[PDB]
Amino acid sequence: GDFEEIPEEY
Amino acid sequence: IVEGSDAEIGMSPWQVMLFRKSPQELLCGASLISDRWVLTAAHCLLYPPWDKNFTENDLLVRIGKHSRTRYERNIEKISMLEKIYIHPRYNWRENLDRDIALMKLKKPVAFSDYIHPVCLPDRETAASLLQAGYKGRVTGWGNLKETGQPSVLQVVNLPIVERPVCKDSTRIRITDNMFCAGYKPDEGKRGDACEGDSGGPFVMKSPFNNRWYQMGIVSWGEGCDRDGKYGFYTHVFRLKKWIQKVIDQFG
Amino acid sequence: EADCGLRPLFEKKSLEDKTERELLESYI
Ligand SMILES: N[C@H](Cc1ccccc1)C(=O)N1CCC[C@H]1C(=O)NCc1ccccc1
Ligand code: NA
Ligand code: NA
Repeated sequence: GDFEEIPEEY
Repeated sequence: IVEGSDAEIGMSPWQVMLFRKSPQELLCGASLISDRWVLTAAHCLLYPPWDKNFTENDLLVRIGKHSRTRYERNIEKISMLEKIYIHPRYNWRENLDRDIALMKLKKPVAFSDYIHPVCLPDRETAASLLQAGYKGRVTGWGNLKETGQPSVLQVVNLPIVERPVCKDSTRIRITDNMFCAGYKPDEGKRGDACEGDSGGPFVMKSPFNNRWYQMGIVSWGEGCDRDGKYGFYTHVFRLKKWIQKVIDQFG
Repeated sequence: EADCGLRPLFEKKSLEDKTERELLESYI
């Protein structure tokens, strides 16, 4: 649950 | 990476993170070899004993990264996969012989100060540099210890080991498509790849032309940084013909 | 490609990283 969310676009 | 150090910014601009889309997590390392091709270990994508069998749409490639977990806005680039190619004779049943895969990107990645491809060796660079005692460099976001996790990309330099010492360190059958690297117990120094570093590159800087070459792919190890054990790496030059055939045929 | 293996922030600027000399010294 560690990762910063990436932009939805990807 | 065990007993490595934080990378410098831009130190490994060919480093790629293979990222699982949901659950969002690190799957493996990988490397950039052109603006549309990424190299990794086959076991990062296909390993039936662990019920691993990823498809293109399961994954993303993150290029230009430094921080493991942050979204590195305006620095990293995230790419989708067009097709995965695994070596047709990859031996997942036994010893991970020919542990190599290629991923073609849907669109080209833009090179930058942080994104730049590594060279693949020709026969003469391979013959010159793959010698016991010569050191290469392994990079990755995997575990810091055999069992925390790193804040940023880790680096460790490790010497190639004599094939008899590699063979005598394990009960697994070693093939000519593998080499091992790491310090011996009496050398003092230590360091290894670990879980999560799979698929990342083993690179050497040629003293002839001062370019970096990827000689190995992080493949397997029994534990991490254990005394008397060594990391095993796919021998990239031995599998060059297959790499070339894939890129020649599929662009 | 033609420019492979030359890093923008090191070889292209003639800067060395802190441990590449360890590699060079092992190439005996
Ligand atoms: N521990 C196994 C050993 C093995 C080797 C060959 C066939 C079957 C099992 C391993 O390294 N595995 C089992 C399949 C994935 C690979 C791995 O974890 N590689 C990651 C790794 C690389 C270098 C050092 C430590 C871990
Ligand atoms: Na043995
Ligand atoms: Na060891």
